[PDB]
Amino acid sequence: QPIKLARVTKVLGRTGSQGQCTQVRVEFMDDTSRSIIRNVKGPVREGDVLTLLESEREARRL
Amino acid sequence: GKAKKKKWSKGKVRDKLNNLVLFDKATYDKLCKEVPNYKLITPAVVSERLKIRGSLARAALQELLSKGLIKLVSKHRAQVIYTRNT
Amino acid sequence: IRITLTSRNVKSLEKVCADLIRGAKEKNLKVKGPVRMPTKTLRITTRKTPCGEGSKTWDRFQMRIHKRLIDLHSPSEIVKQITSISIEPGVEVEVTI
Amino acid sequence: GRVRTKTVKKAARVIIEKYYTRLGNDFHTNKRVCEEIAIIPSKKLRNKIAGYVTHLMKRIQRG
Amino acid sequence: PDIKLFGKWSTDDVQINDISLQDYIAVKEKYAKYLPHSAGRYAAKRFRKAQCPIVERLTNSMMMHGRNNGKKLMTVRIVKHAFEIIHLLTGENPLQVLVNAIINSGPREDSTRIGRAGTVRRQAVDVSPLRRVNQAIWLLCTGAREAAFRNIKTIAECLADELINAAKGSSNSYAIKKKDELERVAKSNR
Amino acid sequence: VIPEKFQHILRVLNTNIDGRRKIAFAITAIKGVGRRYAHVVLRKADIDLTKRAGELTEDEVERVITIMQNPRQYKIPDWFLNRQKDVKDGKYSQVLANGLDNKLREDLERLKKIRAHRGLRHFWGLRVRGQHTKTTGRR
Amino acid sequence: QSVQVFGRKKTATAVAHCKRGNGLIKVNGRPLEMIEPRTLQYKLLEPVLLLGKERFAGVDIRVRVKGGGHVAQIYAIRQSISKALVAYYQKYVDEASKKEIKDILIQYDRTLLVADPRRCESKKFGGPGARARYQKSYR
Amino acid sequence: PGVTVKDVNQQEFVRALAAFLKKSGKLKVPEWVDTVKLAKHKELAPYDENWFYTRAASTARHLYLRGGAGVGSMTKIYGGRQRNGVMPSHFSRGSKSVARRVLQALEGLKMVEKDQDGGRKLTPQGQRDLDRIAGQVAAANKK
Amino acid sequence: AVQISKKRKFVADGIFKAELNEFLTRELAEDGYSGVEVRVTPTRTEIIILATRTQ
RNA sequence: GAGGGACAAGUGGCGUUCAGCCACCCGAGAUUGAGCAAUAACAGGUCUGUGAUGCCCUUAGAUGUCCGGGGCUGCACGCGCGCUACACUGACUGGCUCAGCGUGUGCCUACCCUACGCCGGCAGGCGCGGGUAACCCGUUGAACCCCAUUCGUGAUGGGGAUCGGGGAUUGCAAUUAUUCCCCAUGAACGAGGAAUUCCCAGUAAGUGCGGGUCAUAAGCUUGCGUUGAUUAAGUCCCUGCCCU
Ligand SMILES: [Mg+2]
Ligand SMILES: [Mg+2]
Ligand SMILES: [Mg+2]
Ligand SMILES: [Mg+2]
Ligand SMILES: [Mg+2]
Ligand SMILES: [Mg+2]
Ligand SMILES: [Mg+2]
Ligand SMILES: [Mg+2]
Ligand SMILES: [Mg+2]
Ligand SMILES: [Mg+2]
Ligand SMILES: [Mg+2]
Repeated sequence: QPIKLARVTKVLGRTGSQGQCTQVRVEFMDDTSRSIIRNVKGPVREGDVLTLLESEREARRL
Repeated sequence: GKAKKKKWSKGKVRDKLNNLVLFDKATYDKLCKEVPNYKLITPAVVSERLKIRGSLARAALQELLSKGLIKLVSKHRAQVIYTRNT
Repeated sequence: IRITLTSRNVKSLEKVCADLIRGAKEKNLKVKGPVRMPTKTLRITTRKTPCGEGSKTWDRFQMRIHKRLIDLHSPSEIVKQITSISIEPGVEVEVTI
Repeated sequence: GRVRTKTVKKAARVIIEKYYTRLGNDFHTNKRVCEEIAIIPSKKLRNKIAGYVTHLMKRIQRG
Repeated sequence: PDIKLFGKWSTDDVQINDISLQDYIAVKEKYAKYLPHSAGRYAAKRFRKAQCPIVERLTNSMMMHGRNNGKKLMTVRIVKHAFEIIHLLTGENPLQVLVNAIINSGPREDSTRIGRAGTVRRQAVDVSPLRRVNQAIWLLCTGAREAAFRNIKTIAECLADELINAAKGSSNSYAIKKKDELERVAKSNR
Repeated sequence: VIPEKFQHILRVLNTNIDGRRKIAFAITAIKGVGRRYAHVVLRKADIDLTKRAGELTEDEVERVITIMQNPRQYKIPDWFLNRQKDVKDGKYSQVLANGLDNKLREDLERLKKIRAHRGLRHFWGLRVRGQHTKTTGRR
Repeated sequence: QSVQVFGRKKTATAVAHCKRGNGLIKVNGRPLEMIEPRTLQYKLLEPVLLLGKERFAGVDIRVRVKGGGHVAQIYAIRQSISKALVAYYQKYVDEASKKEIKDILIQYDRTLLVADPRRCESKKFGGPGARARYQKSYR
Repeated sequence: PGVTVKDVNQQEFVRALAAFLKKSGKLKVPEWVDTVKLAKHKELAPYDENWFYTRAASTARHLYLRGGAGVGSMTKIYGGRQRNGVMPSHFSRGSKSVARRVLQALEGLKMVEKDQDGGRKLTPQGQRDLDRIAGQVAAANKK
Repeated sequence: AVQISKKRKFVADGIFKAELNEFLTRELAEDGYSGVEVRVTPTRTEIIILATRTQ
């Protein structure tokens, strides 16, 4: 059960019934340059380092 | 008449707990004997931990300050800051 | 000896002030400044309606009373000489010796 | 914020159509040129027309 | 030419031991200042709130609930007492344990709703580090307030106890209690 | 430094029970003694205010009760007292715990004998100075 | 050789007359050490605790304030001192040192030389404040 | 050197000024203030027994500050907040009897001079007294 | 001899203007009524009625 | 008083040549708050605004106007806007220290604003003075805040509702309404269930002052100041509206 870290490359847009999360394709620092898309609620910019708790996730909403 | 309220929250800390108005003999003796063992001489810790009121706690702290055992660091309105040297 | 120009409209105030200074420069009198008094304002708040329907919506009427003072020390003959001036009715003239 | 009125853009297009050699890239000169060549009562409208004239100059001189 | 300091402090060698909270805590030399009561005009821009010092943020979140709504002199006085209480409790510098409390006093991911207009599931998604700092300061000041509610202990005393029990992994503070309350739901809806 | 004095609970005027927090705030527990009158009686009795209620001489307690039962011998002019001129005697005096309820019952009894509307609204479950009773005064 | 620089807080104005001398800060006849809040006896000392002591010993400044609030007067004194040093280093000392000390003051804080365009808004005729409204009533 | 009451901290100044007024006995207190007098419009009486000397010292400081005040002027100088219970508060003034009392007492002890266009102002004797008391308070602070 | 404030004399003069103007548009509704102009002069108080039909 | 000054201008990216967004700097300001506000509807409210008015009733034992009382306040109850608290970030006492709008007289029909001295504890009285006003109240010495003491988790000294006695002031008249001051009696109230109101920066909230009716007179309202947050700067899920 690893705990990974991830800094933001690009920000796609805000998502939700309220528009409260944000689909963020973040990037992987501890591994090679792989690409997953995460939901990060709250304010976020390009370059925000973020603690991940599971790396086998999924882009949630279309 | 009748009593009406929209909440039910009973069971507080201790049942209208008594507290020492004036210092006793053995209690104040225990205060003076184990008070150098503490690190922060604050009136709230001295009051709640050792079954003292705030008035008698501040009175004993000023008495020991006049004795000169505990050095005052920065006294203020509600945060009395006392510390034992070494 | 001072003269107070108490005015309702600031444009006619400045016009009669420019006319008075233009008529007072050529004479051998030490003309003092037209001292700018602070503008008086009588604010009145009104219900907007005879019967109380709707939101608490209030009229806010104002005025802007302006006032200027000049100091022209002179004898009363020179004061009565300066006094005869045709003026716009938005300005009132008072003298004080 | 700069989603200015059709009459503002129309006045700026009339200025850039009639007088082109009188204008440049400096706002502080183009404003005085527009006040020599036109009559605008409102100073905010002066600044807005002259700013869009400078934007039209930066667009035309580039492409 | 002297070094910047709160009281009789130094404000040096106080470092964030990890990443994901860097450049949002203003502990460093480029954002040091004497008092928290500064020219706080940090609400116009969206992201200028991050340049605020966290001691000023703790004062601003401490002043709450109507009867204590305002009074920056009072809450800067409370934090000034609280740093001194933390220092007299076994050294262990108050700015350093405040940074440690912001690191380990709350969320890492939180539960919220997604679309589809269906079952209310409250799925746990990741939370921004800015909002982590915000909710950490909120949990710390709320725990200090309702721990010092109706006792002889002061606001500075219970705030110092809250910061010490939040920096040390002892799970005796309200910030760690609501931290657990969030990550149990996060493990449930993971 | 007053280690221990054997005094916790006193008996004043057959009904009142003195407290233990302060002397000036345990005389407050007597019905008929409020906020300022206790400090006035303390300043007339010349007792140190830092001392408790259970640290005080019984002769000085008798002196305090003497000042209670007759304040007008020494000082404390007529305005500070509770029972002012309308007595049917004109007696400027301070009420007792047993005496105050008796004087109130005499007030209400003569209001019932006059059948004044103030006494009538007190005889009913109403308010004398409660000018609005739509929402105010329920149950 | 005397420069008068002014204030400009929200409703607080500090006239600071600065002149070459031996070291003085006069706040309405009351010196630097007597700051009216005890908590803010580090924020007004920032031209002293950060810039130096020979600058203080070189320039005498007297400050008279007709402000409106306590915090407003403290920041008015702070801004008046931090602008009075800049204006005296315009009028008498060279720009090669003026620009350096001004860059030090600006990189510490913008409000040491830039005034704050913040005034309170007008109370609206519908609500109790400037943005808020009163409570509605539905069913 | 140069010592002024503006230069000296006040809560060290007035706390010794009450004692140096008790040393000289510069107080008159006829009957009602011998008995009891409360605050402005308040509940309780002031605690520490030298409060008349404290009022006289604050009167002396304020007449050093503003020359020309009087009874109602110093009453509004003191002032206060009047909590009315359920009904919200306002600004209540002080009392006039203590104001005229302290003014008459310090005039009889030669510390208040009447202004022919105004009211109280400083005497040179009271000026020397307050300046030397500020000097010895500042000396006790720097010692 | 008698005097009032500047804050009240102007509103009294304005009430005089409205009183005279609206009473003349009451009673002079026959001819064409446009408005009035009043010049404040301490020698002769001049009131000028601007009318469409001056007959 | 006039004029200047800010226009998204300058740079880089995002965008079709675009229209325009984002970060920085110079700058006081990268834009504050109000007024006015269309075409056209509601069969919204006002005849209790009038010497604005159509129709119906009355006009002498009046549905006209006065005079003397009572009444709108009246209570087993439910609802709304608000104020005070449920305390120790606090209550009490003393000291210290800062404002901004604006109001005020012999009125185009009845009238103030208040300094100074003395008396009284206070509410107040007496004599005298200034102001038709940047002049006099007034360098509006405000509250909050700051410093020191007391209180010490107790429905306690928080809360002051109810209630008795007395003393002052307006008014011709205050008791089943004035108002203010002193003493005393000292309740519920332990942070409020279902639901619901307002709010994006000098903003909410704490806190005092000024005008309106006023003689007595604010817990309402309109404006002004002091301290001054948290968190968004996004969306069509709830609600309402608009367009196609
Ligand atoms: Mg209505
Ligand atoms: Mg009553
Ligand atoms: Mg009803
Ligand atoms: Mg329309
Ligand atoms: Mg007719
Ligand atoms: Mg009828
Ligand atoms: Mg209500
Ligand atoms: Mg009248
Ligand atoms: Mg009764
Ligand atoms: Mg009310
Ligand atoms: Mg709604």
